[PDB]
Amino acid sequence: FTMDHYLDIRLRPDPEFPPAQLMSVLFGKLHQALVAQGGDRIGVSFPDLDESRSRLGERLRIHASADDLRALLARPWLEGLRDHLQFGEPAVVPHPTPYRQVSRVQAKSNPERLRRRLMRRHDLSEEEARKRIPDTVARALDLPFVTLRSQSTGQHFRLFIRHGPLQVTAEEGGFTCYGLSKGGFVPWF
Amino acid sequence: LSTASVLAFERKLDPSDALMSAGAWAQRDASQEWPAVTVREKSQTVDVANLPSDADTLKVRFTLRVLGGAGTPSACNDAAYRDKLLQTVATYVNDQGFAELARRYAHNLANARFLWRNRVGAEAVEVRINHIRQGEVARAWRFDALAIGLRDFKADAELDALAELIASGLSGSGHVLLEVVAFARIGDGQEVFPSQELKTLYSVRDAAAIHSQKIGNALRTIDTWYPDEDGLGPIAVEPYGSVTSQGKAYRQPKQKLDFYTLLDNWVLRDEAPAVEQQHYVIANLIRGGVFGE
Repeated sequence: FTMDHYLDIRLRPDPEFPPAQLMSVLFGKLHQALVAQGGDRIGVSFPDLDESRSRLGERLRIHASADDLRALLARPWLEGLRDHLQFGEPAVVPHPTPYRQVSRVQAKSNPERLRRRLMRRHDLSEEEARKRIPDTVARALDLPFVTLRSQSTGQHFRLFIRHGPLQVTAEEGGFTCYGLSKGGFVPWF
Repeated sequence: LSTASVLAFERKLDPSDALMSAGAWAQRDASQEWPAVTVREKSQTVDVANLPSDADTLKVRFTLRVLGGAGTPSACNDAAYRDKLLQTVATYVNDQGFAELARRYAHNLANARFLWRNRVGAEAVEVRINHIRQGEVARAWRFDALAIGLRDFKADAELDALAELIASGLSGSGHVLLEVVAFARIGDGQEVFPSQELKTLYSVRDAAAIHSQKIGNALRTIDTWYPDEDGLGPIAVEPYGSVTSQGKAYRQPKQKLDFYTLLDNWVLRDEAPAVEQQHYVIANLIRGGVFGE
């Protein structure tokens, strides 16, 4: 009733398995696919496949109702792989209630950028640009890693995804997707 | 009676270092003056090899010799073990010749698996294999590398013709040298993935390239007869068939499906099944290695 279709993809094993890079190419091809389609009406999740909360799953599930799904990256609208997945076909969802959330976050682990932005913003001096308020004392960080090289005009990002409150508490009908490529309230298993 | 103390199998299916060069799609015909991609450095500091900004297509190129006479070892210590090994490979090819292994090698040359990381994000790959007879093109192929799968082995006329040519080279009935050139649509200014050295990418003469052993590892992934659950697919034929990046070792010697137990049963006491493990042990000695006491 929220977005009632799912694709239980299973990335097969392969003697080349950089998971950051496999999910990088997959999420990047998905980015290309949905910016070619166009629309803030799509869902993406990652079911309970992260055993620890360090790794990330070897699976995926896309949540678009009928038309965006069948027209977007699917059996039509080429993936360009069709061999490394051998995936299936979607169908209607059951009735769970884990409160349905996923999230994107990014942190700061390179104060060179911040000091350079200070130097650029109002022509800061080197001594204060060195000790006004960097975070040289401690380097923040985030656990779940995916690489996702730049869509264009850039270089290797390192994107972080935190599963939101997945509590068996309630449910609500909210927006379709936040960010750009990531649904909002999404059914979870 | 026993195995020799030293046993050395020389390499068959001899590859070269795959020289890489950028270019544009729909210019694959006159692709001889194409500029080779070089390695640059950036910010401790690492190396990176991209394409030029006016090039949306990578082209790798390597020459593959196939040798033939794969059951003849280059070093032994007793004549009786060499005679028994020659008899076992001879009755292997007299029961069935190189028809399954040559078909799977023609598959691994058809789908561009020697594109290791460059294949997985490619829009369209075309492989061109030219059989160089004297110094010119005798037979030329043009394979859709993405239409031919990585885990399923199709049937085709041109692919079985390439399988027959690799079979004729592997039996010894002809000299086979193949110029293999793969055009992969990756994109304008995208990143290629050459073989990394001891982060320093490998180069020859101001030109980023893939190692010869990485190309030899990629066209060797034909092993589909092993006690795994269905879903892994083909792996490369190493003895104690390993994936060291995954940290797992299929055909570990507690299970009786490794190369050494199947060899010392298939030779010293005449024990192997009909089609599968014979193909595995013959492909493993096609790879070559150091065996013994």
